[PDB]
Amino acid sequence: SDRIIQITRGDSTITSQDVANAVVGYGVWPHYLTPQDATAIDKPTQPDTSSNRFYTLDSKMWNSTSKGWWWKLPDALKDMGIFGENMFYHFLGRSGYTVHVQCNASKFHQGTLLVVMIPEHQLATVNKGNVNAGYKYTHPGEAGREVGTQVENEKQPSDDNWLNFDGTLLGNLLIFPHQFINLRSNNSATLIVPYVNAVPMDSMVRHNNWSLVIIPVCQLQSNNISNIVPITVSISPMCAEFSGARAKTVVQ
Amino acid sequence: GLPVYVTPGSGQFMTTDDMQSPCALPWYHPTKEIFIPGEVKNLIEMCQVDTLIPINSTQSNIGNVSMYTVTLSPQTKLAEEIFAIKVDIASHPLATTLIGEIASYFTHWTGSLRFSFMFCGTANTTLKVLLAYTPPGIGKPRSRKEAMLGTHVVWDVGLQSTVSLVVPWISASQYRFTTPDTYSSAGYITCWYQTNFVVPPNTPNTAEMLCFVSGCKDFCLRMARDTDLHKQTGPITQ
Amino acid sequence: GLPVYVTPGSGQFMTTDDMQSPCALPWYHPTKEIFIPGEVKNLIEMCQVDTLIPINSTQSNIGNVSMYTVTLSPQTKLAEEIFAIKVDIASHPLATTLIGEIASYFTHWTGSLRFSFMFCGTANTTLKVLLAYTPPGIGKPRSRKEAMLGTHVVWDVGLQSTVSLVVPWISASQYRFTTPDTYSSAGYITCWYQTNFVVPPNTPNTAEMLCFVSGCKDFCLRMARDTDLHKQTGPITQ
Amino acid sequence: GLPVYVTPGSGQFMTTDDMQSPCALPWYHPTKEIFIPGEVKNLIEMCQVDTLIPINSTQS
Amino acid sequence: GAQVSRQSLNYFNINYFKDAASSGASRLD
Amino acid sequence: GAQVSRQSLNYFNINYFKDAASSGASRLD
Amino acid sequence: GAQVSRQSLNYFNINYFKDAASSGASRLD
Amino acid sequence: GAQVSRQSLNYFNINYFKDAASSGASRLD
Amino acid sequence: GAQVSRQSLNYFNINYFKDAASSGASRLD
Amino acid sequence: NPVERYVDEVLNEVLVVPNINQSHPTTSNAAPVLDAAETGHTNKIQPEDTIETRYVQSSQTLDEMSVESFLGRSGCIHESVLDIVDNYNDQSFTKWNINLQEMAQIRRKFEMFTYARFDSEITMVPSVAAKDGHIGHIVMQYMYVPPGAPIPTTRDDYAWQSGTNASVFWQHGQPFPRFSLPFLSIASAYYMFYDGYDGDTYKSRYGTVVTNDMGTLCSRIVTSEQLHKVKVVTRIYHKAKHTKAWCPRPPRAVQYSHTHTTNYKLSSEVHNDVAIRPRTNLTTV
Amino acid sequence: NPVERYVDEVLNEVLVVPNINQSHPTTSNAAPVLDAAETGHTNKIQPEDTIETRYVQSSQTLDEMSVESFLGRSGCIHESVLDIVDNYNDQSFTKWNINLQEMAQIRRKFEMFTYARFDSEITMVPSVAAKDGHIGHIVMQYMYVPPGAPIPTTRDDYAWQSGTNASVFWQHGQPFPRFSLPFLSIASAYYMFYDGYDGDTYKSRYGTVVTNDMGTLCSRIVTSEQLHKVKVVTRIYHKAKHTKAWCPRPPRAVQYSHTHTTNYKLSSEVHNDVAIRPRTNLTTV
Amino acid sequence: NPVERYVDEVLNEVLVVPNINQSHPTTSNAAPVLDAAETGHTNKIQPEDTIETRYVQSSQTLDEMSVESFLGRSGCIHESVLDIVDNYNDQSFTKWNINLQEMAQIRRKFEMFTYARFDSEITMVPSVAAKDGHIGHIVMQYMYVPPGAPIPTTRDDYAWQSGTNASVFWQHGQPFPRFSLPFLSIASAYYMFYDGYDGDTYKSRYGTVVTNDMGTLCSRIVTSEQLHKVKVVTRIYHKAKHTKAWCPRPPRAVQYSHTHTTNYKLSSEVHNDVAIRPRTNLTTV
Ligand SMILES: Cc1cc(CCCOc2c(C)cc(-c3nnn(C)n3)cc2C)on1
Ligand SMILES: Cc1cc(CCCOc2c(C)cc(-c3nnn(C)n3)cc2C)on1
Ligand SMILES: Cc1cc(CCCOc2c(C)cc(-c3nnn(C)n3)cc2C)on1
Ligand SMILES: *C(=O)CCCCCCCCCCCCC
Ligand SMILES: *C(=O)CCCCCCCCCCCCC
Ligand SMILES: *C(=O)CCCCCCCCCCCCC
Ligand SMILES: *C(=O)CCCCCCCCCCCCC
Ligand SMILES: *C(=O)CCCCCCCCCCCCC
Ligand SMILES: [Zn+2]
Repeated sequence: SDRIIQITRGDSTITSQDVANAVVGYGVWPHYLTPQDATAIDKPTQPDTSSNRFYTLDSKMWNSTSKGWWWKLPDALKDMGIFGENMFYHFLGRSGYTVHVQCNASKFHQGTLLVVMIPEHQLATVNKGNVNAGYKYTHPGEAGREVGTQVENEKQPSDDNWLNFDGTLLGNLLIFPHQFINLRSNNSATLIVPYVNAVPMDSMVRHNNWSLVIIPVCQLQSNNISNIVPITVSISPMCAEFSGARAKTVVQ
Repeated sequence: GLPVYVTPGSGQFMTTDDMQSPCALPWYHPTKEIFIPGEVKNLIEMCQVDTLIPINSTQSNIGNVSMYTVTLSPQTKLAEEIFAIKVDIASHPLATTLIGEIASYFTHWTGSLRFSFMFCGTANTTLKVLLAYTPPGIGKPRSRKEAMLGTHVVWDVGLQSTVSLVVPWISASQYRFTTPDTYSSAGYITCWYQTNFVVPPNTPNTAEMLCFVSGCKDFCLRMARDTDLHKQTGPITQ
Repeated sequence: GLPVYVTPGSGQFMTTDDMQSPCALPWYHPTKEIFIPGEVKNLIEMCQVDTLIPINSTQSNIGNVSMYTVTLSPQTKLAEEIFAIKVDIASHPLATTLIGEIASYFTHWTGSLRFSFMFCGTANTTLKVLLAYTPPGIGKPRSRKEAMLGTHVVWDVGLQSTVSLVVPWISASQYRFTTPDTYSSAGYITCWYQTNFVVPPNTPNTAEMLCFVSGCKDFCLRMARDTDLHKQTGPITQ
Repeated sequence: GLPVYVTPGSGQFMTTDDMQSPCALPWYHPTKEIFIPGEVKNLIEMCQVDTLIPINSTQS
Repeated sequence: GAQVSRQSLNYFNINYFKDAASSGASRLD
Repeated sequence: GAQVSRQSLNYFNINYFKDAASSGASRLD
Repeated sequence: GAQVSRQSLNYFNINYFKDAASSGASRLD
Repeated sequence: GAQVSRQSLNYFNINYFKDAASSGASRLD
Repeated sequence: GAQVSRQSLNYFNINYFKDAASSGASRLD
Repeated sequence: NPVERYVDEVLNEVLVVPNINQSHPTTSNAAPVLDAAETGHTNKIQPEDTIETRYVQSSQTLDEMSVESFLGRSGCIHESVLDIVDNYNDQSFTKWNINLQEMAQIRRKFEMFTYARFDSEITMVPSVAAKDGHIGHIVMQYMYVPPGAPIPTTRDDYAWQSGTNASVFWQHGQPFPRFSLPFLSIASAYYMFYDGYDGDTYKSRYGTVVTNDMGTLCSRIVTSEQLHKVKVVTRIYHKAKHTKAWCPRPPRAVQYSHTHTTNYKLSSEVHNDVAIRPRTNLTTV
Repeated sequence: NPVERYVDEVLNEVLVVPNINQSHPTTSNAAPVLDAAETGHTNKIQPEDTIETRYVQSSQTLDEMSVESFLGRSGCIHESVLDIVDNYNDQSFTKWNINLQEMAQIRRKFEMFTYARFDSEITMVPSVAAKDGHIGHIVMQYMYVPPGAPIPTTRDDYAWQSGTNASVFWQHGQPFPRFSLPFLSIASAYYMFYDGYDGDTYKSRYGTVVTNDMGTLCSRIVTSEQLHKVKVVTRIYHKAKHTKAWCPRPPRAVQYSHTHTTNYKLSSEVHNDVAIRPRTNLTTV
Repeated sequence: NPVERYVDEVLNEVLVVPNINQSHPTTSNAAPVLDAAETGHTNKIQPEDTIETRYVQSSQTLDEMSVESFLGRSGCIHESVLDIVDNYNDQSFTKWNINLQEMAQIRRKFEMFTYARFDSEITMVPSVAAKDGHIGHIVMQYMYVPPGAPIPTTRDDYAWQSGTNASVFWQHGQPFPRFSLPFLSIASAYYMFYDGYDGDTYKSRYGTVVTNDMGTLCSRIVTSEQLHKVKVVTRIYHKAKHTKAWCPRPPRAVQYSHTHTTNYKLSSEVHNDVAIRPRTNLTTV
């Protein structure tokens, strides 16, 4: 059936009996760095199955008033097993991902989530002059950010979901790899994205390559509101490879 | 020396000229090019991708995601109107969509437009809607019967959530101005209830609908110009 | 005459242009070229030759040959730090070495660096030292254990006086700025006692060490610029 | 560079000259030409058609 | 942009710019 | 720097300076 | 407008404009 | 002063003046 | 006025005007 | 054939749009108009699929919509002012930290892409305002000081010698100066956006300021002090040549406030901050 | 042979007129001189048919009478004035709604046809009048603002950045600016006349104003305010290249009164409004 | 193939750097890292010898690091001043004893070699300062007076006739003068350093002054006295072409004090005289 999917990565297998196909960001499947594009000269370490597996983040609750959520990669996985260890023990890292967003309800529920993967999502601050988003705020880890909850601080990023948190209109987010989780149609979204950057490898501690943004564009509604409808995200690195080994970087 | 005749135009600087000039950094070797996914070679590539229309952009909705949805519900009167907009690519509310934004960087446009609609009601909510395109030379239709006489699609909501209506290029001239011009206004798109929004008991009595737009294989823009959809009223500082 | 169109740029003088010009001395015949040993054709030839690092350039040592030596001696605590410097080619104390001076005439650099060390103790003095390179994204190591986790060489002093540590090109970008730039800082080099400085009785209890630097086969500089390591604060007269 | 000799006439603008000049709208593609009846290629075509002489053009 | 004819009387119909609008007066008929 | 084509309609794609950056607008596709 | 002769001593009698009046002094006899 | 190469990609290394000092930057190696 | 030699190293000894007095310095011997 | 290709260049017919083919009435259980936007794909339905079309030969071309064309137009990126008021030595020279973020028009176009690689063509338009009457003989010097090179601190600083840096001298009356610059980045492409920092602390910088340092443009009136004061304004125009772009993104919807940052300001009435014009209601066209 | 054709170009002998042939006395029941103008056709009788002609070799050519030649002459179409009187900021820039209807000489020639298709060559002739004595350094900017693009409202408006619009900068002392423009219409030919409206109501517009919108030409003195005031008058000259014309019509007989309309005014003595000179009577030559 | 070579020139890929090859773990009694600097040779160890490298294709080129490139940039070598104060006849001409030692920037670069052979390109940038208001018609004469030729002692000296010497006349408003000069030495290469004297006595001269006499550059304002006084400053720029260099040496570490000599001055705090920045201690990075 075209409604079913099974994704196996390492020791993890994920299923969904109601999918809306899958999207491969920019039509390029993730792959290891080739010698023509490489620059760092040491031999890369490729953890393979111990890092290229599904990691499930903290679930979130979707309710009639939710404004959205966002996570940044590789930040969201910094504390996830072997993948996490490798990004702190090495200066350089490189990786692609399989993002599987999960959200089931019922045939009597309605709502629509816009799931987007944005490359270089450079967040903006509102009405704060040239003060930019602080490191701490753009590195929430697996918890991600719940739009419209954080008590504003100077270095706090924009929480304007309609302006993509960066000064552009929400309706045009569709130009980026995306999918919709329309409760009447599917209960999951799957996006496979390749490594995208202006350099072959980069610091995973100071540069977030992709941003996962989930905005409910159609309010969650049903006649059984007491039943909690969560949103769970499982992300699997792909072709992860690291270089420049040393002691473990400790942030903060 | 070789006798030459300096022609008018010499020494002028035209921002759109195409000449050669000496390189300030001789011998410099540019950084090796690496493969980066997502290369774009022509803006048409961006015009063929669906983006949401802020169709419900009433003053109270602007600044809210709700400006992107149209609400449907059980009607008590038959054939009621749902929405109506101009087909003109750079008119409002089409202007800020990706295709509208790009069209605003050009003076002429041509081609067919693709409007898609996705229903967001429950899996148990049914509905049949009539989407119509009214070619110019007449006012927007005042009733479903009037609209139905033009180009139209009857959309039946079911397993497949989305439907597409194509607004054919029907014009006297090969191109139209992107800016609002009486002579080149392209017509209207109206939506009407074909039957009615029906739901079983214990099911939300309203549902949303999302609207998309992109260009067909024949879409084309011409004569580059600066956009009027963005301005600079002061210096941009550090 | 042939109709011509004078293009922008005409009549300007760009210090890096490459044009031809009439010779002021027509018919003049230059002096015959004779063979002279030592022709240099590319600056890379000079970057591949070891020169001493003024590593011990504390204010009190500057102006003394001692600014070029590091003193070693029997330790009472194990794994003590000997020295630490930045790997950045144009940072201090690397700046005034021949490779640092040449790198300062360029804006970008890339490639691996070769650091050599020559022990000056007596033939009867033994020692094992750990030389380590710490890639960026972390502070300089605070202990031998911390440094040892990065790239390193354990140097055993014996008949052959000199050892070489290669700092591999480990960077995100293909090039780095020669000038101190946070984004492109290359890391650190630290030296620690692996074992200890040991001598027989009646032998000096301290010894010196010399430090050299040169570029590997992949070293390369780009985008010529004027150096900031030399200035002119007044006229140079006769 | 190639030695040149600027000749008299240079830089002048003669309304009947026939030179080339850069196009202000690069890459622009003109609208397709369609067939239209009545093309005229030379004014002689108009001189060969009879027209009335206002021969009795007295002031009244 | 050079239309080189030969007869020797060689013709050089050069087009200096890359847009058709840039060329001079048209030939006749 | 001359790319001489022939068809006669001869093309002369001359590159007057020795650095690639110096040339004009790129061809398409 | 180029009258290319060859003898090598090649002659290039170029006519830069399209009207005969535009050319220089006439040849003799 | 013209060094005409062919490959068609024809090279025209012209030397406009008669003294070697007049030419531009030298080639490398 | 063009003395085209070939060796390829092609020489173009052009005489731009029609009077011998107009040419540059003479060759030697 | 390079000659055929050449003709296409001259006529601007390199990229032609497809024709519309004649279609007919249909009665099928294959419904192209129905699809699922959830997939993240655009339904590729064409006019022939929803109405009965006639055959039409297309003559439109997409050449002008190419990235080369879109970004290949020279626009102003900086206005340098040298206003001689009361101190010639101090007011006859200045410097600018180079960037393509100070002018909205070209900035917005480049920012419709995430990464871009291109060569640059710079054209300068100097205009000398005779504040006191005469302008004398104005000669300008524009020196490019790459990051690291000594920045002149006086109008006669030794750095002006330009022993290695590229300088362009312009003499009033001569045509506008112009030169080209190869792709300058240390990376493979320029970052239009950069979700990263130059460190991992609360005080680390965020954004393209970390990656896009192009150095400094130092200008000075070469001419020594003159009786009559002048105001020289040099407008720098920039055009991209031999361009490549990756990962398109939404166009800037609100005004720019600063360089190297996506920051913006919103008023109490946000509809005034965006180009969206409020609709009376859903059915008012 | 392109070379033979080339010679014809140089000599202007592309279109030769036919010879006159020798004719003789005739006595026939075929009368070429008799015909019927009712048919709407011109009797094609030639001199050989009505008199005894001699043989004569024609050497006249019709090249100069070609449409290309007729319309291929540069004529003035606009005189732009920038007169600095008392407010530099307001008086140093202006705009014009482009059209070829403001100058009678070229207008009348184009209007001898119903439709015309051509490329344009624009040449500008700026003249700076030194009202107070000196002119300083005058640099001009002519920006073409296609319909829809933002029109600058101040001399420092951001629109002047010309990030996409085509601008031409001229420096006083340099040769006259000149550039070409491809056929700009959205239709296949320009309408010289248009018997139509932009709607079907009593207030709909009539005529070419509906179809011939070319946008706006915005000009400004780039140079900042100077001590001495100047008056810059820029005359725009237009020439048609690669021309085609359809359906010839009668030449304008009375003066023009407005642009985009055939409207005219008549005095009480109409013979003064037309070029016809009153005859004394039928037999007074 | 000269065409392939040509492409390399255009792309600046004449001198490519070698690739890094993949290496593996080793356990051997051959220790490349160990050597003996006493030999005076640099250990040629490469990265593959000390760590496990991956294969990487190099795309860097050394073209820009060539001696031709290093010294092939035009830099200022002299600033000639003609300041008309109170005596035109005396102040309208001057002379300079030619040398490349007066400006630190280019001097330091040439002095990184012991001997150098090259042709010269000279470009002059004259700027006329209107001290009293107008500049009139300024025409300059730059005459090269080889050692031995008569040096003019007045502005109308017969030597200005330039019957044999090379003179360059510049007219204000015309582009910057420029000419080339063949290798001028009487030897096979220019001496950048010379450990010798012009004799063997206590008063013999030492250094390059003995070997590097290039003669005199004599300048004069050709124009006769004008009402308004002017200050003409001519900046001479020099570039080496077709260069060859021998025996590289250490770069100048302290400021230059005089021409033709390596002499220097030291303060009481020598760390201020060199570019070395004092370190806090051996372990403070
Ligand atoms: C991304 C990105 C790319 C760029 C480079 C813009 C080019 O910048 C300049 C400019 C505007 C002028 C000069 C300049 N002006 N005069 N000289 C001799 N050089 C040099 C550079 C690098 O800036 N940001
Ligand atoms: C019919 C018909 C055809 C035309 C077009 C006339 C050309 O109009 C202009 C002119 C006169 C100047 C400029 C112009 N001036 N300066 N620039 C950069 N563009 C642009 C156009 C379209 O107008 N009516
Ligand atoms: C070593 C070494 C090599 C040189 C020669 C420098 C070139 O010197 C000049 C200059 C700067 C100008 C002129 C000159 N200026 N104007 N004319 C006609 N000649 C002639 C020479 C030899 O000086 N030292
Ligand atoms: C046409 O598409 C290109 C136009 C090129 C202009 C340059 C014309 C001069 C060519 C001289 C080449 C001499 C041949 C060896
Ligand atoms: C390309 O690498 C060199 C460019 C040379 C510029 C000069 C072009 C004009 C050539 C005319 C030669 C005529 C042939 C006999
Ligand atoms: C004659 O009818 C046309 C005159 C053309 C003028 C241009 C002459 C220069 C031609 C250079 C071409 C070089 C050949 C490859
Ligand atoms: C070299 O020794 C002489 C240099 C000649 C300069 C003129 C170059 C232009 C040649 C154009 C000839 C076109 C061929 C028919
Ligand atoms: C000699 O008698 C005539 C000199 C002609 C001067 C023009 C030289 C340039 C020739 C270019 C022709 C290019 C060949 C196709
Ligand atoms: Zn005056």
